[PDB]
Amino acid sequence: RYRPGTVALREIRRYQKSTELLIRKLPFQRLVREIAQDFKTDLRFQSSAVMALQEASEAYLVALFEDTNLCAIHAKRVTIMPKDIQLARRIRGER
Amino acid sequence: RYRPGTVALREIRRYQKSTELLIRKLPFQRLVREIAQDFKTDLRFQSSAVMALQEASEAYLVALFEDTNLCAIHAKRVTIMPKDIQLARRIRGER
Amino acid sequence: TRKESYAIYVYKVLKQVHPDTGISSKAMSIMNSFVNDVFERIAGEASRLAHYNKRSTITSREIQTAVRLLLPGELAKHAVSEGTKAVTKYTSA
Amino acid sequence: TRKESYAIYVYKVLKQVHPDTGISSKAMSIMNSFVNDVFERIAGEASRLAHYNKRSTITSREIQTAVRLLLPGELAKHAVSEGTKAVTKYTSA
Amino acid sequence: HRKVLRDNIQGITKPAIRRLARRGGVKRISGLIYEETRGVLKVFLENVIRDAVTYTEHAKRKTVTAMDVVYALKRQGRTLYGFG
Amino acid sequence: RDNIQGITKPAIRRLARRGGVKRISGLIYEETRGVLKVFLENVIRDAVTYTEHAKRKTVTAMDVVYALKRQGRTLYGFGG
Amino acid sequence: AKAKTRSSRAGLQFPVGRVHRLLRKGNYAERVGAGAPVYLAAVLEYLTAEILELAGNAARDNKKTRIIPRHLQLAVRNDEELNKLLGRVTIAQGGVLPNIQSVLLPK
Amino acid sequence: AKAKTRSSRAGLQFPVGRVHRLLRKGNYAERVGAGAPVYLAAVLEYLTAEILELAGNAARDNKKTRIIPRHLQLAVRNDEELNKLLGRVTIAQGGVLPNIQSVLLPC
Amino acid sequence: MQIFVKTLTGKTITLEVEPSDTIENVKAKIQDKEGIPPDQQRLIFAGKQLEDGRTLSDYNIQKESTLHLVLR
Amino acid sequence: FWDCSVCTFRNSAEAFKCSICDVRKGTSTRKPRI
DNA sequence: AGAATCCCGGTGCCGAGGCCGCTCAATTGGTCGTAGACAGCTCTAGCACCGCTTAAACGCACGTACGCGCTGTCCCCCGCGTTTTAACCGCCAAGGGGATTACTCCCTAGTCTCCAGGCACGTGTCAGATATATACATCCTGTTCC
DNA sequence: GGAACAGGATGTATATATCTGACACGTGCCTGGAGACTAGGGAGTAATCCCCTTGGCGGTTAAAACGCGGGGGACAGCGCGTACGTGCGTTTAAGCGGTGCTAGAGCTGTCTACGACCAATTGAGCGGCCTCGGCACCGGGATTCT
Ligand SMILES: [Zn+2]
Repeated sequence: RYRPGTVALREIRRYQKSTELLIRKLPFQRLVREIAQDFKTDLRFQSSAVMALQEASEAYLVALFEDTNLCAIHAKRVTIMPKDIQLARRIRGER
Repeated sequence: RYRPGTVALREIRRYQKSTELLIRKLPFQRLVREIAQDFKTDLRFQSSAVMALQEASEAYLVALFEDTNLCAIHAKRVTIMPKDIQLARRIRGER
Repeated sequence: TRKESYAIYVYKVLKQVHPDTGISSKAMSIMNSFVNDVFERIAGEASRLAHYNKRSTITSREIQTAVRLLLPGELAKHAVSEGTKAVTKYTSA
Repeated sequence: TRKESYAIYVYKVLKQVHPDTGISSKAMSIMNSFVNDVFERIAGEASRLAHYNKRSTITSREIQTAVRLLLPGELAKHAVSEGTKAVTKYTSA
Repeated sequence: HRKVLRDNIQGITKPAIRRLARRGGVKRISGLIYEETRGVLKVFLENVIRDAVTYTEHAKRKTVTAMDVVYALKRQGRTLYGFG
Repeated sequence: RDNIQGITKPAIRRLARRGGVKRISGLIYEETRGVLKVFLENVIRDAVTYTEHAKRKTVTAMDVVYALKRQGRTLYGFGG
Repeated sequence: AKAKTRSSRAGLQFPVGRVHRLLRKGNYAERVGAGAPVYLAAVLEYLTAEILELAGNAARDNKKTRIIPRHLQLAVRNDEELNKLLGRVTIAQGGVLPNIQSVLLPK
Repeated sequence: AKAKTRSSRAGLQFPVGRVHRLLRKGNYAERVGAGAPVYLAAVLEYLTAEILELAGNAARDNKKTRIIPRHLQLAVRNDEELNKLLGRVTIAQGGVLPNIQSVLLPC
Repeated sequence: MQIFVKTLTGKTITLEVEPSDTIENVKAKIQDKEGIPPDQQRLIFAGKQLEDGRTLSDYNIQKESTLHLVLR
Repeated sequence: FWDCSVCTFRNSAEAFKCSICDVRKGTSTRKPRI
């Protein structure tokens, strides 16, 4: 049995050294289509379009998570919460 | 004698209800010229130029201080320390 | 020489929205810079859009699309309605 | 139709620097997008600078002030150096 | 021919958000991070999709393109490389 | 020399009070001096390069607000 | 023929002709359509009227009968969509809205 | 009349003629000077050389012969000045630099 | 005869030695006045990793020489 | 060989990263920084 | 002891790079209209100066309150195993519309003439910046009953 | 000792006087905006190829879902002592008002090299094919970390 934290650190190392996509293609595509259902109707998508969309979402979420990790350690914590999320977004300038 | 914090809040109210320049303009102008010999020697500066400079400087610093206050209170403190300064700058992306 | 600005037009708009409301010169300069900035943003976006669609003309359609891209929400909605009414009234002459 | 890109040119640069190093398609597209974006930023900056100085033409001086604006520090210094030596060679030729 | 599809944004699953946090260098995850992440992710996509479909309706097309995705991203300052 | 020290501790206190801050630490003052110095360094570098390209020796409010517009920190009220 | 300005034709207070001149002479595009300046003048007029109306209410609120950059700043920053439009915009002599944290208040 | 390309004349591998055509048809200015495309092509060649050299060094530090997006991202994020030039950039299959806050590692 | 050692954060340390002292002597002196044990020290001068058993005169280290110290 | 810029160690021609301080190679025109 | 990952060697496969065909657009050269490079002149605001006054910074002390461990707690994420589920890959078919070519038409750049709207200029006058006095809201400590 | 309250001191909105410099309004004009007409290309419109997207189905799992045990981290109360708010006296020099000189920004005449347009062309760059090696994936040790 491993102590909690070591598996997480190994996961962090592996996912930082790797570059593959982390969100399942079909669920992300269905999410994109669901969001598109509101603006227009019967929209069609290029496969590269949802691929680039997923790339953007991956990068933005990774940057936000890094920012919130910095906020959490600044608050003398190692666990993030939506208080950290909202602080990071507010100072970035989206809220 | 007022308890500490009361006069601080009165200053906050007075300076938030007011819009005049908080930086001594002659020292600010001398600082700008000091920075200015580093790029071109014997430069002539417009009074409106240094005025816009100090306006933008004051606005940027007051926004930075607002973000620092948010950082510190997220860290459950009312006193800001420079670790909040570089945290806010890193979050904003200026460093 | 002459240095043009939107002073007369901004004053006319302010008088038409407020019959008794004066304005200072510094606020007027802020208004002029604001109008120039919005003109720059909208027209630059429209020119970019025309370039990207391999089009060499800016008309009401790309102006409308640039307005929708820039302005948020009901501001964009009201601005689009105003632009369409103005274009209709102008072409109906 | 013919769709233009920078594939051959970037490949010549790669062969100049590392003779035995190959390039992939996705990285090649990233290279093309990088060259296009830098071209866009630099030339647009030159266009705005010429507009502000009430100059209707873009010259090497505008391009040089543009690179000095956009590229920081050491990049600006050596970019100006290489560009100036290229321009001197072209004018000598 | 295309039936509407509600209740799909739960497909951004907890293992996926955990993997994203692991890539971002996050050590420990609370309970509400998943709901928070899903919400902000939806908002990000919604804003992007609004810009992209505005481009598409301007182009008088019906297929949203990877080009238009990069178009909107560069509009947002989120410029993306390798896709045109 | 060292006229950044002319940016005074009461001035930093006033600016923080306008920012809505109650309690100020000691290192805040010269930390603020440093960040102000680097910000002014960047802005002045851009504005002076504008003046350089203008074939002029007088830096103008027009050039400085144009640098501000470039940096994403656009300013109104000074023309343009 | 009698002179009739394009602004009068479109029922606009903004200079349609001047907008068209800045469009062509600002080299945004090598041809500019006839309906393009009218639409741009309309949206500019609407935006200016909106922010001036908000500042007018602010001026009336503080019993001052002249618009001041402080009123302009209050008008833009108290409006969510105008604030989003002008997030990166700095207003000279604008100051900041009165805002402190409630926890910042004494207990 | 034997034709010699401007790129060959300037000692540049980048297409001076194509850059000139893009500058003209890209309507940045009413007219484009002669030295501007040469200077721009030289600058583009320099930046391409830097990025490719750094990416190739990163790849050869991984014992590989093809430069890939991971290598490009490593080069860009490992050069501080190229990072400052490329702050707002997302690279497809870029990944991230390996870095962990020291507090998270035991001592 | 003094020598100057540079660290990774730009902090410069001054040492008082003679050309006859060995490299391990310099490492022990660094440990004495700084707490950095010889096993943690990697010393560079004139593009050479100075081997512990050799002396300063072997590497032609003169007065006020520039030394680089790397910790691992 | 190439000499390092950060730790100045005599890296061989095949070393694209420094052996000890682990810094990447720079150009003959531009050298790496701290 | 047990799990994770690097080192080394085989196999495949597909796509990267080199080679052939084409075509179109970059070269060459001349012409010509003009953007600006340059010289000249003007005036204005920008630097430097002076002195005075007083607003504000410096410095000192002093209390005090809050930042920082320190501790204990407790509950809640994390690792692990089992179950299940839908993602993914490869295959199928339909057809929607993305993109392309040709025609034409009409819309805007361009030129000319005319003319009036906005800009530089000037001047009365009132919004308000400032001053004084005051009553009320805040704030704090000393005093009092439980 | 702890909660409640009165009163003194302080800060501040409120009630008026004032004098003032910017603000808004009247005016000359001239230059940029508007009316007429041309023409030639940009773009709308019709028809088509087929690229690619949508829909779907069958396995095969890698991965998601769920539940459990538990140790680790968030959180709260505590204490202290140290750093900072607050106030007061002092010292500095910032700012106001005026003067002066002039370097340099701005406007004007000129003429000239500099760059757009057009004709012919030919080679460079892009589209398509072929191959082989560089890397993905496979397995067995060996080292490293927990
Ligand atoms: Zn080294």
